[PDB]
Amino acid sequence: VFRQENVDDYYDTGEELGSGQFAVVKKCREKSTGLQYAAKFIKKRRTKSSRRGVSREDIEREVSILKEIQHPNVITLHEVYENKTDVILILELVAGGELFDFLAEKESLTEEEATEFLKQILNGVYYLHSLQIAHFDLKPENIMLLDRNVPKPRIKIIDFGLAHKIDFGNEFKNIFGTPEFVAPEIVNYEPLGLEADMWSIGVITYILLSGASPFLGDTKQETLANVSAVNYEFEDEYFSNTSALAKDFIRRLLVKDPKKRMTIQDSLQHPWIKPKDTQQALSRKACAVNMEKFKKFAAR
Repeated sequence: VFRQENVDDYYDTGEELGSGQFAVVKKCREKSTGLQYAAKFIKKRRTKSSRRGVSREDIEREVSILKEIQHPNVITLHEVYENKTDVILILELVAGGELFDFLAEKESLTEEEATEFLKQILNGVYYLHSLQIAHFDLKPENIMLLDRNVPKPRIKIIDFGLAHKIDFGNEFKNIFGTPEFVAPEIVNYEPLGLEADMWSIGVITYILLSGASPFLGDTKQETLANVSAVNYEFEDEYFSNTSALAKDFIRRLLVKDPKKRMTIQDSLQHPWIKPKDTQQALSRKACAVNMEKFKKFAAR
């Protein structure tokens, strides 16, 4: 359950790291160990008729998922408190900022170097998917770095707000997420599973290489329609110096039919991620990220 004590008895809290919807995040320090965490205050709705907070079901689900996950590439949950108005998640402090903002600062980035970071996301998803957990909100802002000032920065996937344990024997259908990142089955209210994360990874990879967004249109409805139609191009302006292997990887991910979409286990075996001969390995070193445009992307 959730500790019914004053978190202020156990933590010192300070600067605001962020906020959104019905939550604020503060940096905090555990008094008994002196260790630093993130404290996330989530407003309870309190009455069902209220649209001014988060329902207990949703908090319960997220927390229950967070309780299970123990993997270097996903945030860890330390503790959970509850008071009259909030549930308070004490979360592993993830301070490296957004992966993309960190990549937007290099001068150059080989596909080989790109796959270094991308493989870290795959490993994180491999684990979640191995536990039957769909994240359902994979997008660039949810790919953080634990610490930016080390030679080999580690990726942490965060924000399990939309995540679900997949239930054999009960279809799950819903609309949610960010239009340019959601799979067609989310747009069309079709059944949802692990496969929807694989679509989103395709989108991320496409942006990582190009600085361009695959399905983004001039309006929400246009973006939704591009997605449902799988209407995307490898526009020559953006994919000039991008290998076939990289393009094959994305093509096997951006696939309307979930049953034909590449799986996490397969993507880890794909030649672009795991070169199976010397030609492919060199192709990876040779081609690069469209970094001029990519930087423009990180502009937001």
